[PDB]
Amino acid sequence: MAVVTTRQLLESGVHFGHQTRRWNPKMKRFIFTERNGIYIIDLHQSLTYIDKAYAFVKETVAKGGQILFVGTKKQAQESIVEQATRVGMPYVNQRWLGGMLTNFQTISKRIARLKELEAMDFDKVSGSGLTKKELLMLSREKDKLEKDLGGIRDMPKVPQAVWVVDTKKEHLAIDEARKLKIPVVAILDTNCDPDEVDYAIPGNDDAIRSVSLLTRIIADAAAEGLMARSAGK
Amino acid sequence: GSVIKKRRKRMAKKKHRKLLKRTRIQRRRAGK
Amino acid sequence: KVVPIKTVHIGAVDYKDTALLRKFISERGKIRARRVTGLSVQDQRKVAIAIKNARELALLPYASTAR
Amino acid sequence: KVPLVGRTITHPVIGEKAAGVVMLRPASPGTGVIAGGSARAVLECAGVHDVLAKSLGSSNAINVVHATVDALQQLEEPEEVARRRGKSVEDIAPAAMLRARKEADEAAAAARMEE
Amino acid sequence: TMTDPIADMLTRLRNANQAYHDQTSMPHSKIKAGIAGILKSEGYIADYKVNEPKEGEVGKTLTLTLKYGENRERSIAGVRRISKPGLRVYAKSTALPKVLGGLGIAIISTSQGLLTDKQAHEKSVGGEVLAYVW
RNA sequence: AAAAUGUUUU
RNA sequence: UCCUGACGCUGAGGAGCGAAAGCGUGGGGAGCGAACAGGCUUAGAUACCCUGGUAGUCCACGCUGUAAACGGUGGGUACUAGGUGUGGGGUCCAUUCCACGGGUUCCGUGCCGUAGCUAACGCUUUAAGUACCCCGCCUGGGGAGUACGGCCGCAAGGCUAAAACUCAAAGGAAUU
RNA sequence: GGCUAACUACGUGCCAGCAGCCGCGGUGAUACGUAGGGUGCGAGCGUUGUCCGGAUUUAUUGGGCGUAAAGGGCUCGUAGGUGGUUGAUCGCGUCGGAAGUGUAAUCUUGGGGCUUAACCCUGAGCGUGCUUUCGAUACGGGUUGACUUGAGGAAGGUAGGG
Ligand SMILES: [Mg+2]
Ligand SMILES: [Mg+2]
Ligand SMILES: [Mg+2]
Ligand SMILES: [Mg+2]
Ligand SMILES: [Mg+2]
Ligand SMILES: [Mg+2]
Ligand SMILES: [Mg+2]
Ligand SMILES: [Mg+2]
Ligand SMILES: [Mg+2]
Ligand SMILES: [Mg+2]
Ligand SMILES: [Mg+2]
Ligand SMILES: [Mg+2]
Ligand SMILES: [Mg+2]
Ligand SMILES: [Mg+2]
Ligand SMILES: [Mg+2]
Ligand SMILES: [Mg+2]
Ligand SMILES: [Mg+2]
Ligand SMILES: [Mg+2]
Ligand SMILES: [Mg+2]
Ligand SMILES: [Mg+2]
Ligand SMILES: [Mg+2]
Ligand SMILES: [Mg+2]
Ligand SMILES: [Mg+2]
Ligand SMILES: [Mg+2]
Ligand SMILES: [Mg+2]
Ligand SMILES: [Mg+2]
Ligand SMILES: [Mg+2]
Ligand SMILES: [Mg+2]
Ligand SMILES: [Mg+2]
Ligand SMILES: [Mg+2]
Ligand SMILES: [Mg+2]
Repeated sequence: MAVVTTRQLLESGVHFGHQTRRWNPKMKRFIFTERNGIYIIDLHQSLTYIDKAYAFVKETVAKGGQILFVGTKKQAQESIVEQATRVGMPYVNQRWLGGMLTNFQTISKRIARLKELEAMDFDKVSGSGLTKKELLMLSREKDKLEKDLGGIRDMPKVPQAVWVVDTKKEHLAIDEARKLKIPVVAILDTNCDPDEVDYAIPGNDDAIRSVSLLTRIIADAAAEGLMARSAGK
Repeated sequence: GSVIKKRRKRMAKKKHRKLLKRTRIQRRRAGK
Repeated sequence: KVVPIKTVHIGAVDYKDTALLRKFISERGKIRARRVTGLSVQDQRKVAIAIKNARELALLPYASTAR
Repeated sequence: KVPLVGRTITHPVIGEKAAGVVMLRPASPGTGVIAGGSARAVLECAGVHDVLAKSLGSSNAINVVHATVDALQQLEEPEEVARRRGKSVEDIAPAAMLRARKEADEAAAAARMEE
Repeated sequence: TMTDPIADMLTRLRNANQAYHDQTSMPHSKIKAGIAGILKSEGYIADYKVNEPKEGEVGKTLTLTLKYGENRERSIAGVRRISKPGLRVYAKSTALPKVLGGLGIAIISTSQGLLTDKQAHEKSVGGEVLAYVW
């Protein structure tokens, strides 16, 4: 969308990148100016790329829409979850584990187990008595499953697209996504790869708000598409 | 290399050199 | 590492000039290593040659021994 | 998908995974699958009915199968060759091959309608 | 030292195409320019251009700009040198080579200039089989 | 600290 | 900046150089130390270990011409992500009107690493990648780098180099 | 027995024997011997010898040399192989016609004859070359002239247990 063009980007500081020490060579075209070691995003083609990502997410929600918001960095832990819960869009925030996208059967088994336990554990703790170190360990297992699984509850089948923040940390997600052929949209700074991302959105990924405004705008896009789905049906 | 090949060649060479040492005189009397 | 040991400059070496050679000779009387003396390779080579010449020519001790 | 120009390979290829080299050439109709066991099984499952396949390099079944597989993947269908070269099939590819493709398609039409 | 500038052109083109470079450059020669021209006319490269020297100020520079299709797809499936300096290959009008079953083109230098096999066969003229670009 | 060896079943 | 104007590359045979040990004549000989002697250990100990100790190690002039002489990777050339140390020559910049510093360029020398290659290990702009030119070399393991012959050498030996016979493996990397 | 189309019983007991390789026989042998049954061929069927193939296992087509067999210990350098850009010219390589030749038989193929076939006759092709002659000049080469980017040199700078 408009997102007041480059004004919001410049005020927030998206133009920041990484220094010369580590760099992905596929960024040769993507160079504005060498300012104080930190690489500078031109932020001009960024508008076009975010517009293209917006168009693709509109098309995905037109065909029905299922975006998996994957995130692990401390700069996005407290940002991804709130917007994903607001839009009602599936998300993972703590320890994206090997599988899920490929271990569909096991993850669905754990989804069913979590669904049944979230009721039976509460019924047992609130009703009939139970001894210690058994109810306690079941509650602890519930807590661990809740910590390691958030918005993954609601998915009937394989998703439609995945939104990635800090692909360097969440590398395995893109490998699974490319193996199973799902659209990928990711935040990439000057050290990431365009070959493994179809709809690439360059920009900083080291600040809390730097990923927060992008996740907020894509959440607004998802909410608008979900509203339009009422007429689309 | 498994060093076994070098050991086999080593033993063959050492045996031949011992043969040359023991038959040094006869060779120079009549032959190489 | 060794960058924190800032590169030191000396100008002319001049084995006669004992001040620099003392600054680069160890307290025991040895030639200090490059990573502790903070010299370039060429300057260190010149300093070592000058120290050896001064040693042979009695301007410097081969070993200061007792402190 | 494997591009078949009428029950036969489009053009000669040479594939190799690890050490399993497999050579494939198209053959006239009625030639059959002149191929070794593993490569012949691969071709027969792929549906090629006239092909000449030779197994160079190692004779291990797995590696020969992978070599036949990437030899088939190297096949380049005439329409996509034309797309690659920015030209037309009538401008890039042999008239005999295109014709044989038409007779194969029409004989195919006959079989379909007869069903 | 350089021995086959035509092979150098072919390997430069192959390496650039493999590395997905948009343009490749080399010192210019008449035969290189002719091969580039017929490559462009056969659609294996986007375009080509001969540049007057302005950096080395020494000799002309031949530059080939390549073409990659939708989803970054190679327009050249390979290029091979046939008539090597060590061993030269000449083909008659009847024994003209076929490349990729006829899909690719052999570049043949005939007495009537550089001509792709198809052309030569039409003119019933043979020559030196330079390349097998496909 | 030196401290060797291990026939032929069917 | 200047000069010559393809004069380049490689190179069978040939020639030279070629660690150490060794050989010849003469010199030298501290330390070290084959051989050797003795002491220990041991079933034995022609060994390890200890005490002695000659050639040799050193010098001069020759000879020998072989090494895991290995990067186990022939030379030349062009092209194909980077990242990061370090050695050498320039040149540029600011404060200097030194140098600290940063760049940039040409030539080395390491490490990491993409494409690519490889059986794997790994190699990867210093290729084991993509190519072209020339040379050396390989064709199962033993027998055998041995015999016969010839050449070289003072000698030790080196170089060139088989066959009969025999086995159905020998081998490379990696897995448990 | 597997490659390899086709299996059981009895006898034997590492014996007798089999085998092209892997191997079989030591008491339940589809592997020895016999029998029933079966399979492949058939006036033949096996064995031996020899050659080519498979063998890309001498790799021109069509392989390799870090560790599997394989880079000379290293360099210099002779013959040889190889050659940056370009003008002109020759037309040896190369390419295209023409003529001559490549007997016949064979071989491929079209017709014909033996009742069919083998075989036989006949037309054509092939005879992959060579000679003569007329063309073409892109490339290789010869002759000849330029160019400086490869290469070497000059001047200055310069590092080093050469
Ligand atoms: Mg191979
Ligand atoms: Mg001049
Ligand atoms: Mg010699
Ligand atoms: Mg010596
Ligand atoms: Mg002596
Ligand atoms: Mg003496
Ligand atoms: Mg002793
Ligand atoms: Mg050495
Ligand atoms: Mg060697
Ligand atoms: Mg050499
Ligand atoms: Mg090389
Ligand atoms: Mg370097
Ligand atoms: Mg290799
Ligand atoms: Mg000998
Ligand atoms: Mg059977
Ligand atoms: Mg029995
Ligand atoms: Mg053969
Ligand atoms: Mg044979
Ligand atoms: Mg081989
Ligand atoms: Mg080589
Ligand atoms: Mg070896
Ligand atoms: Mg070497
Ligand atoms: Mg030698
Ligand atoms: Mg010469
Ligand atoms: Mg030339
Ligand atoms: Mg000309
Ligand atoms: Mg006839
Ligand atoms: Mg008849
Ligand atoms: Mg005839
Ligand atoms: Mg010429
Ligand atoms: Mg000078």
